[PDB]
Amino acid sequence: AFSAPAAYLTHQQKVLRLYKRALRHLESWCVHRDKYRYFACLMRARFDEHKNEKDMVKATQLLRQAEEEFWYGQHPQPYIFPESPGGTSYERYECYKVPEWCLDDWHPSEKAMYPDYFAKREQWKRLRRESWEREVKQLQEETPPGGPRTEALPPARKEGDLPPLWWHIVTRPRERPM
Amino acid sequence: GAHLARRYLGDASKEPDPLRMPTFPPDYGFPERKEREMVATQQEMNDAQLMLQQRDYCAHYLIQLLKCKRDSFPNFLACKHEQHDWDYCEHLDYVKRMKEFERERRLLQRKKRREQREAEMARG
Amino acid sequence: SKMELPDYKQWKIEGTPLETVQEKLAARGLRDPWGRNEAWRYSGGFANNVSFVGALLKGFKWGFAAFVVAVGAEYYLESQ
Amino acid sequence: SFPKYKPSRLATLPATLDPAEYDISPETRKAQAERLAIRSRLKREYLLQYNDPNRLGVIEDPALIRWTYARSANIYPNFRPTPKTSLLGALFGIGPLFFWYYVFKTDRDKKEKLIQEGKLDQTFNISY
Amino acid sequence: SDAPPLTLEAIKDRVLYVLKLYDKIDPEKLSVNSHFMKDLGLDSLDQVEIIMAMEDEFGFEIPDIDAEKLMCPQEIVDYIADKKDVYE
Amino acid sequence: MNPFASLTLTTLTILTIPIMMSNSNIYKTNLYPNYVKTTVSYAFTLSLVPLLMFMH
Amino acid sequence: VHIEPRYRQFPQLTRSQLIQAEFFSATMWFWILWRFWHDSDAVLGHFPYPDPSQWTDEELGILPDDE
Amino acid sequence: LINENNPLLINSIKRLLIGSIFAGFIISNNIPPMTVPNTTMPLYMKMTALIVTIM
Amino acid sequence: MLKIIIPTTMLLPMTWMSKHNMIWINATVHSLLISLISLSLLNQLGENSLNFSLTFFSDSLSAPLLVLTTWLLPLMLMASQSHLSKETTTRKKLYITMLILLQLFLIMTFTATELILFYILFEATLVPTLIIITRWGNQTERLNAGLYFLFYTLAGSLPLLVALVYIQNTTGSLNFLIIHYWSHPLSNSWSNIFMWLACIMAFMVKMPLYGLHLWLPKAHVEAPIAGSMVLAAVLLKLGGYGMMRITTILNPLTNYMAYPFLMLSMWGMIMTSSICLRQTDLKSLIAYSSVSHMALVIVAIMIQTPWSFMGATALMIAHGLTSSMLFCLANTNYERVHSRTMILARGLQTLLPLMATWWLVASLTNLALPPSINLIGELFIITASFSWSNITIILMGMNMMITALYSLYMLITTQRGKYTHHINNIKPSFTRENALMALHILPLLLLTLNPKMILGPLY
Amino acid sequence: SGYTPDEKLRLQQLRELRRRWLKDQELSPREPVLPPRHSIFAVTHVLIPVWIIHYYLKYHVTAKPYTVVERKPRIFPGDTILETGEVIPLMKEFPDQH
Ligand SMILES: CCCCCCCCCCCCCCCCC[C@@H](O)O[C@H](CO[C@H](O)CCCCCCCCCCCCCCC)COP(=O)(O)OCC[N+](C)(C)C
Ligand SMILES: CCCCCCCC/C=C\CCCCCCCC(=O)O[C@H](COC(=O)CCCCCCC/C=C/CCCCCCCC)COP(=O)(O)OCCN
Ligand SMILES: CCCCCCCCCCCC(=O)SCCNC(=O)CCNC(=O)[C@H](O)C(C)(C)COP(=O)(O)O
Repeated sequence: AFSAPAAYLTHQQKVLRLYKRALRHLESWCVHRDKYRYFACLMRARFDEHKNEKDMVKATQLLRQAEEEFWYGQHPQPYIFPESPGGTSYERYECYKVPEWCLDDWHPSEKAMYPDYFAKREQWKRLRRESWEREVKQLQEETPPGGPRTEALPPARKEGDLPPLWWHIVTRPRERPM
Repeated sequence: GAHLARRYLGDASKEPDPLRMPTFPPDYGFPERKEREMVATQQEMNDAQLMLQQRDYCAHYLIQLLKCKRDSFPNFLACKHEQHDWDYCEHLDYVKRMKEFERERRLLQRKKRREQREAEMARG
Repeated sequence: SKMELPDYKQWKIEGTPLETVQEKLAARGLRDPWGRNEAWRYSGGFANNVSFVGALLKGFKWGFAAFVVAVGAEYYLESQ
Repeated sequence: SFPKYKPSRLATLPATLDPAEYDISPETRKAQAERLAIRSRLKREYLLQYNDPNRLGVIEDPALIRWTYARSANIYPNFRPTPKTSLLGALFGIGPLFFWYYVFKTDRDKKEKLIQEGKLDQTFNISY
Repeated sequence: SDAPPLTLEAIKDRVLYVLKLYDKIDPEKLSVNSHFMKDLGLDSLDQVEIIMAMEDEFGFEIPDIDAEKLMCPQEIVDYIADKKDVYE
Repeated sequence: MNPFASLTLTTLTILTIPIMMSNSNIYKTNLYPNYVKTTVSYAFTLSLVPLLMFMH
Repeated sequence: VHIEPRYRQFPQLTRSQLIQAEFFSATMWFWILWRFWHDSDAVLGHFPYPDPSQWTDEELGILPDDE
Repeated sequence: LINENNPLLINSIKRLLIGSIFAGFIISNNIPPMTVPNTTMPLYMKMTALIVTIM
Repeated sequence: MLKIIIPTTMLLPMTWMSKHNMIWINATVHSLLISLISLSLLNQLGENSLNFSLTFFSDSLSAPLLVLTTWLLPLMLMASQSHLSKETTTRKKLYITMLILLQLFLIMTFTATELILFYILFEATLVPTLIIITRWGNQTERLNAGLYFLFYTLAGSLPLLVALVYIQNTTGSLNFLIIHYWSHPLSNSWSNIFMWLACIMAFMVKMPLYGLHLWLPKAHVEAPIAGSMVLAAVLLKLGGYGMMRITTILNPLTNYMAYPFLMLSMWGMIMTSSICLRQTDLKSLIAYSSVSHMALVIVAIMIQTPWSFMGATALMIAHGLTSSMLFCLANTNYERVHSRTMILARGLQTLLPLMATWWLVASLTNLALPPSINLIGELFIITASFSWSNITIILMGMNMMITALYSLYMLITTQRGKYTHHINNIKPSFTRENALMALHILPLLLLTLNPKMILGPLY
Repeated sequence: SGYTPDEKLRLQQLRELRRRWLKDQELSPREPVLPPRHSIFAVTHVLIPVWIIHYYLKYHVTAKPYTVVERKPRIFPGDTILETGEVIPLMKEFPDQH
């Protein structure tokens, strides 16, 4: 979720994703670790059997038949990590994530507590203000006239420069905000 | 279960219907039947506030059991003899109903048999 | 807090079903390169475990001893 | 070799079972690159205003405006009375009304003819 | 209370522990900055298994696009620290 | 008056007291959950008495 | 109480938790044994089931097929 | 991270554990009889619940 | 009754002689005091009405309506003074004058003894409303909305006038007491059928009845906040009050002429309630819930039973309060993000915790949670409808299920989920908005303890 | 395959910035700068409520008829009434089948 996507996935990416998905579902079917190790080694052997096939039509046909095999043989209730998109704790803490701009609306009595925190916040705000034009300039110069082909962003190439469009990535609330 | 199998799979006309029963008079074979006795009066049962389903020929033992439970309240393990007596009376009532079921079954298997045997001597 | 990881050289698949997996995979011309990583699930206090019926009778012995002593006491005390 | 999975409206065909992702022309790759370019320019245009320190307010989204306008105010100017439109309007708007009128009138006629002949058992019916 | 405040050194220790428990890679040769392909001569299929092992170790799922890139233990440690908001 | 009615009504009535204190300076304190748990335990103990009356 | 994570070892246990668990399992088993010893009829019944075939035809008022 | 040595957890579970053992016998023997019991059963029909549970 | 009218009339010179920065304070204080005086009309008799004079009388049906009308003016002034800040002094005074004139017309409308005077005031309420909508609405559609508001109403009420002066030419009077005492049955003839239609369609358009309800989603949506508050809370109830008043002359003709309207109401309840499920505009969703709620009042008035009349009165009052609160709640978000799209601003419970509580309580009263008077009125109407025909329970039951669905949906879309990232101008709630919500919700809950005060003359 | 050098460099700078921000989210020792009986519970939460309810039921609720209705007490053979002193006759000479 941090890397920019590409226009497509190559054959190698597709077969690797199939390998990982099939291994995860196999682990869902084989609850115990020794049985999982056995059948996962068998799965790896089955994948290695055609590791160096050079006929792209044949490789594509084999990958397609593998997909058809997986869809029929998938676990209807696969194991999901608790914070993964299908898990039981996927977006549980989103109600606690509060954007930092809300701090600007605190009453001065609220800001009277935490003086050091708000002095540091003022320094951060000044830093964000002072480097915006350089970041915009960098983006315009680097990008092609038609527009940007991909969502990849450039790093800071000078010394006193920050990477363009950094504020919202850096000031993410937290993963356990409260 | 057997009685269900013999009715639903065998000949149902050989066995009693639980809904339409009894179909024979209470004196069809018995020479002298004494009317079933009841101990608890209507007023006693009413005063006791027993359930309508509970007001069965076994009601006096249930009344005694309720009185014993109320009299020895903190000791909820004192009404064993009374509960035993009431359960025995209900067991006797149930075996009486089983006896009625068996009597109806054998009367019904005798009746059609005797008529078909009377028809058996009427072929010629 | 203030604790570090046990040595990684102690995790041997020896004596565990991971050995059986290794032999079955060797009889097929393959190897299992992740077995030792699972070894800790069979090593320490996890080495042995109870069966279903033994779990069901978790406190049967002590309760039975108390039951028999109570019956023995009351049966002879009831002969007043 | 295996029982085949067939898609439906509410259970669609998966990507990994779609033969389009397995018969790729150079034109298909060009189209995918174009789609990525369109998405990328939109992302950059959004992030430039999003990260702007000076900006205070709500970033206006033309796609949302188009969606709401199409769902409400663009519908009548693009309506034509056609046999399909006329039939659907007449059925869906008139048919339920006479269906319910028939049902309720039949039920109430039965009830009134029962009241008339004194066979309903309206005892204890003080409140209405 | 809940899980302790996991630190950077702990992440590195666990990553190297899991790697040293892999039969394909020898313990003495492995280094924090070692590339999984140039340094260890490991195939793409082999790399996927390392990522899955890291998921099982730390109990969270790394997306495939993110996962393919990780070729050094330091890269894995940095990714995990970024996800869990670990700053020491 | 026999205590049956009074006790049955008070059992339910005292459960509402911690709700009336939801705007007091106990609801902003970390002792509020224990306060609610104690109220429910006292309500259970009070409700045990009408049950005894019925069993009697 | 303060027990620390152990990283691939059996967790640290206390004396109170084990003796409490064993005590309550033993209590449950003693209760079952006591109640079965005193209230067997709750499971094995108290009265026998009469066999209808053992009832004579005179017990139920049956004529010998000729009247 | 396994740790169950919190007094709140232990006490809360233990209070319901005692109920799960003794509440049936305590309550059944203090309520008045509100029905007619089934004192007469075939043996195979008395033990059916245990038999099917064990199966 | 002049002890309420004359103080209301004095709000005009008081507003025009006030300082540039004191108009809101003076108007709010004195309209609140007028509400306090209006509370005395709730002391009603059990047998006949409070006949103040030959011109004005008060009944158990019009007294709660009067109290709600007077109570709504301070809330409208509180809700209006935020978006009219940059306005000039004279235009602020003109807006307040429009509101005061509207209140005066409504107060006289609810208490007029004679049906022609009632008609004249009930039609006079159009001018201030139209001026408010078409002068202070925010968008270009507000003009069209005004036309829809103007001509739907008049096309209904112009026949009514022709009927009324017809009736006085045959019975001799239009006084409501005389009309009720000297009542006679309506024969079954074509002339009587069209007289029945002329006496009913004017009120049906005001409710509005499903089929002639198009003007409402335009007028309520395009109006300013006080305009929509008064349109939903009081102006819709004019049709219910007029139908309840005029039904006496209609019998026994109503038994068969009510069937098309009962079918339209019992089906349009489902139609508009389901329309609320797919509505991208929040204010439009709130507007459609009003049509769904007033279909029930139409059914209750058409079936003509004491339980139905009690239920219709209770539901009219409860809907007035709840719909006004919902319109204010939506306006709070609109004045932040300047868009009425429901999915534009999400996750607001995180950023505005107490306004979320207000939203929850308003949604709970909208779906008629017991023992709220919304539920009392709804359940009384449902019981009377069940008596009218048992099959009605199916339609009534279905409506209840749908109403809860779009209410909580409205709650889940705007309050739960995650807040949109780009918006950063969501300021904390003002005391004015919080008090405006509280003054809507507290009387609603308080009316649960004394429901006989809102159950009408049939209690 | 793997990070491009610009990707890795950007990730490194963003990581340093994020770690500095997360460090800055920490509080100072003084940071929360605030501005300037044995059995009491059982009487304010039990005794007081039961006093009001008992007073309410005894002197107000029972002033109206049929407000508190109790199930008639069960009477058994052999019971003695506290009102009339009547004695209920016993239960009719049991069959004594024992
Ligand atoms: C979308 C929202 C619009 C508002 C909805 C308003 C609904 C108005 C409907 C009026 C209700 C009934 C009107 C008249 C009653 C009966 C009408 C007729 O259908 O019934 C028969 C009437 O007989 C014939 O059918 C004559 C009517 C046929 C000609 C009228 C055309 C109706 C078609 C529908 C037009 C759409 C109405 C809305 C216009 C915009 C009854 O049989 P009959 O025993 O003989 O007559 C008895 C009546 N008497 C006593 C007065 C003599
Ligand atoms: C927003 C849309 C609302 C539409 C409302 C319009 C419908 C109003 C109903 C009809 C209005 C005219 C009725 C006239 C007033 C009644 C008074 C009366 O009783 O006069 C009748 C006469 O009634 C009429 O003449 C009315 C006939 C119709 C004339 C105008 C036609 C209007 C269209 C008719 C159908 C539309 C009504 C329903 C439409 C609903 C809205 C869509 C009998 O009097 P006499 O002549 O003295 O008879 C006794 C001695 N001979
Ligand atoms: C419960 C699970 C359900 C069952 C799932 C069924 C799945 C089918 C089983 C058998 C799998 C296949 O057919 S295998 C797919 C058929 N075709 C090929 O394999 C083409 C050749 N592949 C290459 O050349 C790549 O290099 C690559 C091999 C990816 C390595 O790449 P690296 O080394 O550079 O990472």
